[PDB]
Amino acid sequence: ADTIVAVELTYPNTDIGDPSYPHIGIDIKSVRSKKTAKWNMQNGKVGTAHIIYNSVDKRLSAVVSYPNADSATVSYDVDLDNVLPEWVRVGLSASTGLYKETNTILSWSFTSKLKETNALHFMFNQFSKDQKDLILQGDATTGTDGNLELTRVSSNGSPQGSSVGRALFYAPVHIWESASFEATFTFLIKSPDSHPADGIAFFISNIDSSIPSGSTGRLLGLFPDAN
Amino acid sequence: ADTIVAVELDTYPNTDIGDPSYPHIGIDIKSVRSKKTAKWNMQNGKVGTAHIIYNSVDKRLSAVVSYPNADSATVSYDVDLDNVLPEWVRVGLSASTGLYKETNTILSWSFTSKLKSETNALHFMFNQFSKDQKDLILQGDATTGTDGNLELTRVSSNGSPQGSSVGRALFYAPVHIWESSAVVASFEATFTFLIKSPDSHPADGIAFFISNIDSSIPSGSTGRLLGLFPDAN
Ligand SMILES: Cn1cc(CO[C@H]2O[C@H](CO)[C@@H](O)[C@H](O)[C@@H]2O)nn1
Ligand SMILES: [Ca+2]
Ligand SMILES: [Ca+2]
Ligand SMILES: [Mn+2]
Ligand SMILES: [Mn+2]
Repeated sequence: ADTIVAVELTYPNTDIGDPSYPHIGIDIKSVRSKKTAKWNMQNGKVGTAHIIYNSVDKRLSAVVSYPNADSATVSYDVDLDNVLPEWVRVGLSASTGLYKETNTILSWSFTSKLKETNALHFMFNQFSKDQKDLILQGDATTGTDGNLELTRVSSNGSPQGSSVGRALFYAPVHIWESASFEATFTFLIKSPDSHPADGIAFFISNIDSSIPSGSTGRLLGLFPDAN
Repeated sequence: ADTIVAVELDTYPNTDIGDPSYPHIGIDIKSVRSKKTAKWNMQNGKVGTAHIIYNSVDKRLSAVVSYPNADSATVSYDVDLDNVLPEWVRVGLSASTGLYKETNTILSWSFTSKLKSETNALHFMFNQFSKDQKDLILQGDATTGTDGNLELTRVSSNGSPQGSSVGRALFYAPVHIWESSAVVASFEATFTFLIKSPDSHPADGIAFFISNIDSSIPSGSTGRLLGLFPDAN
């Protein structure tokens, strides 16, 4: 199977370890986050996510926030060095199940540095209908109002259940030789209920990664099961 | 045929096809016959630096080649990439040898593109090349890793260059160079190179190029063709 490392953001699946509230988390080869923190989600408002990892501290951190609101942050010690392969791909993933929400990405940026220093950086502030430097998987689409819609949305912007989609940057990224990065994304999660599902995530995986069979809902397009 | 826009650093004068009587720098728009050239005082065995810039405002392509202490050689040309190239392209480096040869070693390479349609950007920096550089598409005789360098054309087990060779390296991801409702980018490329020919006669040159995403070495583009063009039209 695939090797995944992710920062996840919406629906509590307590039977699989989640806490009773919306949670922010760090996933290392399992959907059962190694660490989490309370995320006071705001339906229909634009959020920001910041992820950073430095090879010095060997620590992955994430912060999510809304204008004039307190942010949530989670940190976790881990040597990517021993978890992921040398080359990887970076992407955004999201899903819905019985419940849903829009999983709109308004922007996405990324920087990798491997110190003769080698680097990669990309900035997406608008998304085009034919974004060739993105690899869309599943239900993801680009174009609508220049946004990236990870899961299925209707003509009127109404979301749909049982949907899963990812978007991976076309070029592979070198993250280790024996190595820092930063990621940022702006999102819009919106639901007509008051129990959105299932969340969004930034992830790093093997270059050939793809959505696992059946990974909608709680599995967030990332994991084949819940172990 | 592929669509190419390139900046060449030509060590071999091919008089019968427009090369001036000396090593030179040139800008190539869909043909190996440069729209504009400038004399280049190539210094054999010395590390050079090439800088290529393009801005949407001027819509002017420029290039400067240099070495330490010596004076630079520069060339410019006005062109609308929105008119010449497809909207998504791939960027790369290409080189070749023919009856005469030279090493075409790349020590470093970086690229930056900006598209204010506010901006979408792409930047890459290669200060060393690994033996299995997955973010690069190698074509032809091109290899990476040896000395942490990129060798565009074939080099023998003892630091010697082979003739009739050709190779290219392309960045894996496609690059958006024009939107239509946004004439940018807006790009800049830099590479560092080492061309040495144990012969008093080096050939054929190195080039930075932009092409259709599926571009590939045209069969027979050795020598004067620099790995870019299929003929000399
Ligand atoms: C005990 N229990 C069972 C369910 C069924 O939930 C569906 O809807 C959820 C939110 O869409 C998904 O997390 C889940 O994977 C599944 O698809 N909810 N609570
Ligand atoms: Ca959950
Ligand atoms: Ca020539
Ligand atoms: Mn969770
Ligand atoms: Mn020439």
